[PDB]
Amino acid sequence: GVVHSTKMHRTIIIRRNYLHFIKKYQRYQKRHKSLAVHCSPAFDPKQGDEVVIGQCRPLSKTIRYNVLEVV
Amino acid sequence: MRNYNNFNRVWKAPRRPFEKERLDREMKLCGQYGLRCKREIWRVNMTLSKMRRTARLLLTLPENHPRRLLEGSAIMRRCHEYGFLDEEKDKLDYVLSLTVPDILERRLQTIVFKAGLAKSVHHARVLIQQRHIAVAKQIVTIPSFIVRVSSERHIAFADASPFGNGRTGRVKRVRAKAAKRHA
Amino acid sequence: VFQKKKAEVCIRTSQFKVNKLLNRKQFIVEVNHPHWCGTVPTQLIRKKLATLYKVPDASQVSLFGFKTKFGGGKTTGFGLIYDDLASLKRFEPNYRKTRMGFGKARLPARKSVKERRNRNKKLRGKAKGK
Amino acid sequence: SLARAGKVKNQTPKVAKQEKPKQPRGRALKRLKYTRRFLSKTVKPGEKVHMNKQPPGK
Amino acid sequence: TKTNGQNAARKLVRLRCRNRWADKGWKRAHTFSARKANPFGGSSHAKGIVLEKIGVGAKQPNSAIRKCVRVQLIKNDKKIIAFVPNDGCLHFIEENDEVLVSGFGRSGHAVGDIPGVRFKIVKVSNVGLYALYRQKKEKPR
RNA sequence: AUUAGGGUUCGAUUCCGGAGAGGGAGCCUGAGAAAUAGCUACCACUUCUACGGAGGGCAGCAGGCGCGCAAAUUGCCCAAUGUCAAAACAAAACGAUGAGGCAGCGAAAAGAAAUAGAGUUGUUUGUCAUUUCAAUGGGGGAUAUUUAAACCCAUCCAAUAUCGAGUAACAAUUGGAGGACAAGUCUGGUGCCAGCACCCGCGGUAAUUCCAGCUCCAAAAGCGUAUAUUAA
Ligand SMILES: [K+]
Ligand SMILES: [K+]
Ligand SMILES: [K+]
Ligand SMILES: [Mg+2]
Ligand SMILES: [Mg+2]
Ligand SMILES: [Mg+2]
Ligand SMILES: [Mg+2]
Ligand SMILES: [Mg+2]
Ligand SMILES: [Mg+2]
Ligand SMILES: [Mg+2]
Ligand SMILES: [Mg+2]
Ligand code: NA
Repeated sequence: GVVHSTKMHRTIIIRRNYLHFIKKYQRYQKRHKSLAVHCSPAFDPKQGDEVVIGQCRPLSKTIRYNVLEVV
Repeated sequence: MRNYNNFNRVWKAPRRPFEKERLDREMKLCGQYGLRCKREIWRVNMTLSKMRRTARLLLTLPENHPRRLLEGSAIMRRCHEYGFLDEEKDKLDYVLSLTVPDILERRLQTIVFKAGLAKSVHHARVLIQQRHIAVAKQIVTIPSFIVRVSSERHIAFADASPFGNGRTGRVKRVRAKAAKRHA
Repeated sequence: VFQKKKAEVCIRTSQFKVNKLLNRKQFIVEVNHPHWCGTVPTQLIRKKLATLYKVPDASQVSLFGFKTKFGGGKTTGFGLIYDDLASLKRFEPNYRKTRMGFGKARLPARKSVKERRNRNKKLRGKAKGK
Repeated sequence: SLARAGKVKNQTPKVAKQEKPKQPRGRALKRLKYTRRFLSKTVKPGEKVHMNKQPPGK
Repeated sequence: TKTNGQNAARKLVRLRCRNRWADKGWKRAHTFSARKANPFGGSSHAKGIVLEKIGVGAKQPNSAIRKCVRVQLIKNDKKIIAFVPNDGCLHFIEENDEVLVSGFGRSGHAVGDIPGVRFKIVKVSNVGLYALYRQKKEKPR
């Protein structure tokens, strides 16, 4: 995903942008899905950076992923 | 409730209820083949429509398609054994040219009438429904029984019928019983 | 033409199998009765099958499920031949044994049993089952 | 003005239906119609056929 | 003219959703105002009590009196007018009679020259009105 | 379901997943319950009482009563299919089971199929009046067969020995005949009345449309109508 917000402490919001195919009209439409991700202090990502996230156990009421690498 | 026995329909009514040409053609067929109603003609129409739809779908596919090969072989075989198609023609496009009379010829009533076990097509239906015709030593009572080419030869009078190896029917049985009562 | 002839019954067995677990031989019995008025009695079929298979006693053969073919002339059913009448009585179901004449007496009505049990469900010892 | 209901039905003189022999019922009726329309009447094509033609009147 | 983009599916979905409401049949089917205003409440038939018998003048160019009954439905207590569908059949209907009324055949629309009648009597006193007309049944009591 | 295709509509309902046991809540036991043919309490309703007390929970099965346009037996059985169990079967010695199966009711729906067939004679055919001749069901039975037992079906009406159509009275219906839409300038009634007519229209006296008779048409053991929904 891409980093969307870095205003929490040790937590970032990432955006997954994709296109959804509507069958009837044979055309796509752009959609997104925000995700709360825990960012370890080993990384310093900025808004707009591209990150890889791996699923882990629930760390909070919304966090289920951990940042593994910043691209 | 919790019954999984399947059942479907076999006939469909025409889109336009009153067409002079369609009614005249259906009356032609009914009179020619001795049919109780138009529902038999509509059943034959539905079978023809299903066969032609399958043939069209297969002909759309390329020749080397395994599905086309297998299903075309199956439909060729079915047409040839049931006598709808002549054995000389073996292409998948000859199923599309099938007509209602082609199947109506194969009915047991028409087959009996043509073979001569009955003097008329209305006599043949009565003969079949009265347990007098046996196909390959098995009594057949259903006029719409579609006869295979291999089973055509074995059609004859039933061994249990009075017109065969069976005992005399009611007219003779009742007359004999009345004679015994008198004597 | 019809030629009068004495009714003849021909027995034939198919899908024969012998299992030593139940001490019996199972097979499908098909009977041909060309000129026969009605349906072949199971007792007569049993006697003919016993004679055909040379079993010492005709009551150690158990036949059931006879269906008459449409148009007549044939019926088909299932049959078992037990090693002995003791094996037949031990392993045969109660309704088949009742058909053969060895069955147990019919139990009382299940409705009455249910009412008796439900009445006993409110009682302590020696007051129930009196 | 509901007092005139049923006027014509009550004023119609009752005529009983004539008793006719029973017609064929099954495929025999189809046979009758086929022989009557396509076998017995062999009228040439191009001439209108009248399934119910009536004696002249008025 | 319309949109022809490869990724314009959202625009086309919104356009169709907006424009489907202009279809009178679609809007009537998907809105509860018609069902609320329908005396039958979406039912094919409805049972009522014959309040009174009236005669409705046919609209021009026709000229006749049509035999109708003002009835009150037993499930909504709503007053409706129902046409009696044959001749002399109004004599089969008395006041405070237990009647079954169906639609007229145009799905809530007035039928024929009768001005504002969209219902017709099919049964009276648990006996078919047409059966009574054809004399195949007799009205109880 | 319907649809050339694309679609449109439906899914309380057999299998799967969820939820609930009048309503809320709380709980105990237990591997597992926030269980309800467990418990506790409130709130609705209720039942008994000897007035002190004591009860209830069919959205299990059958069956009531309401409510509606609208939906079956207080049946039989565990024979099968499964479940639980301390349990093969059998032997003084047959575990429960409205789960489930079986029948009753049941023109929701689906399949097959009757209501006659061959002739004679008169009146190219055909028709009609005769005159035959067999055949076969519906049905009635059974040595029986089926079935847990019944019941259907199938089988048969001698194997020595088994009943039965002629108005084959064992008698088809429901809608129609102005157009759309198959089929009457027919004959009586009626006269802008009664009515009919989805729509267009018909009825104001020589009605192709109403109320009837006769005739014809369409589908047919079915055929109308209403309201949805798909196609159009
Ligand atoms: K049932
Ligand atoms: K109270
Ligand atoms: K119940
Ligand atoms: Mg609901
Ligand atoms: Mg629960
Ligand atoms: Mg309740
Ligand atoms: Mg609870
Ligand atoms: Mg309960
Ligand atoms: Mg409670
Ligand atoms: Mg009849
Ligand atoms: Mg209509
Ligand atoms: Na379920």
